Amino acid sequence: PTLHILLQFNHRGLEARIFRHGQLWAETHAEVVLRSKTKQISFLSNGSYPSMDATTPLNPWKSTYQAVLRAEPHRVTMDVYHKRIRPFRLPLVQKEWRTCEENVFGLYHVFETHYAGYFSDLLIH
Amino acid sequence: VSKTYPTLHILLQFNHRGLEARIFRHGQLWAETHAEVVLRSKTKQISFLSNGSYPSMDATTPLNPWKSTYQAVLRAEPHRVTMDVYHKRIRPFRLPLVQKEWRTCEENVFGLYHVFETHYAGYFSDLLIH
Amino acid sequence: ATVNQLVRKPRARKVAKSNVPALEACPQKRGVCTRVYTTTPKKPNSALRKVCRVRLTNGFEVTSYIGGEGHNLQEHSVILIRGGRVKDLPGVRYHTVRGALDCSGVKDRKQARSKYGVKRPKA
Amino acid sequence: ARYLGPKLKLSRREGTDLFLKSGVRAIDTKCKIEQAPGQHGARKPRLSDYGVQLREKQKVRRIYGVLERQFRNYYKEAARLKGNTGENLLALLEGRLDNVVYRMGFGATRAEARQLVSHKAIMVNGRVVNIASYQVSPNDVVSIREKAKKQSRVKAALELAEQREKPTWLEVDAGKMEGTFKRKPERSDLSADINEHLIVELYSK
Amino acid sequence: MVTIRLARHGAKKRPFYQVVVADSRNARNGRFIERVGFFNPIASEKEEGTRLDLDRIAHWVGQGATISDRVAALIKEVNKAA
RNA sequence: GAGACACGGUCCAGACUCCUACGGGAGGCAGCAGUGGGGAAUAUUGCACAAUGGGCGCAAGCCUGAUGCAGCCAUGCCGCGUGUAUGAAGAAGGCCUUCGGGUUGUAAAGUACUUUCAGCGGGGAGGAAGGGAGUAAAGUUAAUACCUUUGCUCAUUGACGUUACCCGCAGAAGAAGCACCGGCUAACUCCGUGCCAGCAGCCGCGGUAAUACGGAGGGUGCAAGCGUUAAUCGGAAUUACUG
Ligand SMILES: [Mg+2]
Ligand SMILES: [Mg+2]
Ligand SMILES: [Mg+2]
Ligand SMILES: [Mg+2]
Ligand SMILES: [Mg+2]
Ligand SMILES: [Mg+2]
Ligand SMILES: [Mg+2]
Ligand SMILES: [Mg+2]
Ligand SMILES: [Mg+2]
Ligand SMILES: [Mg+2]
Ligand SMILES: [Mg+2]
Ligand SMILES: [Mg+2]
Ligand SMILES: [Mg+2]
Ligand SMILES: [Mg+2]
Ligand SMILES: [Mg+2]
Ligand SMILES: [Mg+2]
Ligand SMILES: [Mg+2]
Ligand SMILES: [Mg+2]
Ligand SMILES: [Mg+2]
Ligand SMILES: [Mg+2]
Ligand SMILES: [Mg+2]
Ligand SMILES: [Mg+2]
Ligand SMILES: [Mg+2]
Ligand SMILES: [Mg+2]
Ligand SMILES: [Mg+2]
Ligand SMILES: [Mg+2]
Repeated sequence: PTLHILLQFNHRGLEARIFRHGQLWAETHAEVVLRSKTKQISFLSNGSYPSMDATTPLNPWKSTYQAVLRAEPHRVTMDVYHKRIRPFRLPLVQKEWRTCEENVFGLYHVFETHYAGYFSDLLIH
Repeated sequence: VSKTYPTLHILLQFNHRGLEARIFRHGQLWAETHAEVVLRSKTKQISFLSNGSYPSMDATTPLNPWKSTYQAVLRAEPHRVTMDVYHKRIRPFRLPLVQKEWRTCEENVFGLYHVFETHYAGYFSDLLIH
Repeated sequence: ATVNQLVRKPRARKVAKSNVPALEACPQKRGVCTRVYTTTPKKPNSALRKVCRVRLTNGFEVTSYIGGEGHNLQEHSVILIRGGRVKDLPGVRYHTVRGALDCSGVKDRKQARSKYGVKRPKA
Repeated sequence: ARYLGPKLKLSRREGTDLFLKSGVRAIDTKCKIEQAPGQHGARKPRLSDYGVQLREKQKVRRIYGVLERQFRNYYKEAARLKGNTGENLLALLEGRLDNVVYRMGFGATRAEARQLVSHKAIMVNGRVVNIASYQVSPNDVVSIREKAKKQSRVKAALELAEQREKPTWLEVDAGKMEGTFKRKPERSDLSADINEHLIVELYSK
Repeated sequence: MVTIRLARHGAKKRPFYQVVVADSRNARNGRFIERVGFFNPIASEKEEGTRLDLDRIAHWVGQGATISDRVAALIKEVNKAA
C-alpha cells in the first residue's frame, strides 16, 4: 500500500489531500497555522506544536509539502519534501515506525496517530 | 502527475579486478556487492549487461589496470519493473544504452534488488549492508 | 659584437634541458612501485617525507613523491606520476597522481579535493 | 552563464550603485551600501594598482552582466575598430539588445530586460530576436510583440523609466511600446564615474 | 580532359559551390586551373546566388573543355534570366 | 600500357600466418569500419548514392567506405539557460564578538509574474537540378522518317528526417561547479595540530596564540566548466640585426 499526501500549510490551517494510485482518495483539514519552516518541520517531526499562529485574513501564505508513505514488509516510512518529491536528493524529514500494516486504512491510522488529535475524520470521494 | 515509486541507483564499475556494484538510496550508499566479471571492451560490457551473462571473461592484468563505469537506475512502477543503464552518467532525456523490463510487481526496494540480482544470477556475492 | 664577426659566427642559443626528463614530453607516465619508504628532508626542514621508487613504462627508474596524508601504496602498485619536483627532497622530480590507477584519494579531504582525487561529499 | 547570486552584495563591494534593482526603494534602505560584504566588511584596506584596474573592470562587467570570456572578446573588437578603444568598448556594450530594452523602458532592471529578450517578447525591425548580446544598429525599430503587450511588468517598467533620465540617442513610444535606436551614444551620453582607461590598460598586462 | 565542374566549399547543410576549371583526374576540392564563378544553392532573395564569368567559360570551351551537367544548367539560367 | 617499374597486378627471394591426401599450395588494412597489442591518450564492423565529383555506356543506368550525412567524446571555439520583480520579523540556524552586537543578508521564505531551452502535441521550408514520358516547331534528308535542337504538357526523384524553423500545452518546475585567499597576487578570521602531520612556482611556512598546514564561517577569481601536468613563444635588452 502507498499513499501520496499533498500537505498545504496556510493561514487557515493545514490541508491534507490524500492520493491513492494517483486518484484523490480522501481529504481532511486541521486548524494548524504555522508560518515558519522551523515550526512547520518541528510540527512535522514531533507530530504536534504547543502554540499555533494567529490567522490573518489580510495576508494569505501558502507553504506546501508532500508526504509519501510506503508499507515496506517490516516497516512503514514517511518522507515529506519541501515543494516537491525528489528521490535522488535526500528527504528533508525522515521518519520510521516498527510496525506492520495490512492496508491503506491502517497506514492512515499511523499517519493519523503521529498527528493525533489534529485532523478531522476523512471525507472520502 | 508524479511518477515517484521505489527507485534504486546502482553505480557499476568494471575493472581489472572484476565488477563492483554500489547501491545508492536517496543518495545514500545503502549496500555493496562484488562480481568476478572481468570484461575490458565496451562491447563485451554492454553485451553482459543486456544478456545477464557472458561466456568467457578477460584476463586479470595487475600491471595494466583499468576502470569502466556505468549507472543503472531501477524503478518499480506499479505494473512493471524498469532498468536503464547509462555509460558513465545519467542522461535521462537521452535514451538508455541498455534497457530491460519485467512484468512482475515488487512493492519494496528489497523486491526491486531481487529482480536485478536474478537477472545477473550466479554472479554477485551476498550483500554487504550498512 | 661586430657584424663581420657575426657573419663568420652567428649568435647561438641555450638548448634548455627539461627538469622532468623521464616523462619524455608526456603529461603523465605509468610505473610500478619498486619500493615505498620515507626520507628526511634537507635543512632547515624536519619531517619524514613519503616517497616511492618507480620503474616507468619507458624503463626509467625514478623517485616520486606522495602528497597528502596517508596512502595505500605498497610494492608492486601501479601508479601515475605527473611531474613537479619537491624542493626540499634531493633528487625527487615527480609527483604521484592521487586518485589515478592504484593510488587512492586522501581521506576526509574537504578543500582542494581535485588535487588529491577526492569525490565530492554527497549529502 | 549568468550571475544568480545576491545582487546588492555586488554593489556593496564596488562601493557604488550598479542599478541592479528596480529603484522603487532607495538602495540605502535595503543594504549597507557603504560597507563591503562579509565578516571583514568594516575594514577598508589599501588597494594596489592591480586591484584598482581589476575593480574598475568588474564594475562595468557587472553593470551590463557580461562574463569574462565575452567581455574580453568585446575588447578585441573595440581595439580593432578605428578610433578610441576605450570609447568603442562602451559603445559595443551599449548596443546590446538587453541594454537597449532596458534604456528604452521596457525593463525595470537589465536582468529583467534580459528575460524579456530571451523569452521571445522583443522584435527588432519586425523580427523576433532572442539573443541578449544581439548588436542593435542605428535606425533600428525594436518593439514588444502583441502577445506580450498585456504583461503588467512591462507597464510598471515604463513608469519607472520616467523617473530616470531620458537617453537622447533613443526615441521610445510608451503607447505603441516601440522605440528607435537612432545613433550610437557618445562618451558624454554615458556615465562619468566609469574610467575606461583602466580597463584598456588591464587588458595589456 | 579539362572540365568545368562544381567544387563544394561551404559548411554542413549550407553548401556553397565554386565553379572551377580543372583537370578531370584531380580531386573535386583539390587542384584546379581557374575559378570562373560561384553558385549558392540556398541563397536568399535580393542576393546574388549565381555569378558566372561567361567570357572565360567560352574561352575554355573553345579550347576543348567539357561542361558538367550542373554547370550546363547554370549557364542556361544566367542567359535565360538575362 | 598514353601513362607504372603498379596500395586491393605479375615474377623471384626472404620472414611470418594458414591449407594439405606431405607431393604441393594460399596470403599482405600505412582504403573504410573493426580486433589484438603498445600507450597518459584519440571514436561506429552506422545510413545513402538524394547532392557534388569520378569510371564505363548513345543513353537509361550500373559502380563509387570518394563524398554527403548519422553515432560517440566538454577536445576546442561560439551562443544560450539554470528564472524575473518584490520582500526586514534584518526570522531561524551557522560563524564571529570587546557579549552591546556583527555577519551570512533581499539572501531565504512569503508575494506577484515570465516560460527561452529541455519535455509533450500539432504544423512545416530548403538542399532538386535533372532524368523519363508526350507532343509542337526548326534543323538537315529522297522523305512531313530517324536523329538533334528549342518550347510546351503529364507523372514523378531526399540518405539526413520524427530536418531547420513555427504554433500550442503545463509548471519555477528539469538544470553550478572548480580553484584560490603570507608576499608576488584580487580575497581573513576562528578552531584543530605543535619542526609532528603536512605545504611549496620562487622567497619560504610548521618547535603552543599559524591570515602559509587541516577543517569551518566569510570572501576573491573563473563558470558548463575549473584546476594540475606536459609543451612552445613572451616577459629575457639573459646571443643584443633592430638591441
Ligand atoms: Mg585550497
Ligand atoms: Mg561558454
Ligand atoms: Mg582601436
Ligand atoms: Mg592504356
Ligand atoms: Mg594496345
Ligand atoms: Mg611499352
Ligand atoms: Mg613509384
Ligand atoms: Mg593497383
Ligand atoms: Mg590493402
Ligand atoms: Mg583501419
Ligand atoms: Mg585496443
Ligand atoms: Mg594498454
Ligand atoms: Mg569500439
Ligand atoms: Mg552520387
Ligand atoms: Mg561493389
Ligand atoms: Mg557541447
Ligand atoms: Mg542569529
Ligand atoms: Mg523545445
Ligand atoms: Mg524540396
Ligand atoms: Mg530551388
Ligand atoms: Mg598563497
Ligand atoms: Mg592582496
Ligand atoms: Mg597548499
Ligand atoms: Mg615556538
Ligand atoms: Mg592555533
Ligand atoms: Mg630575445
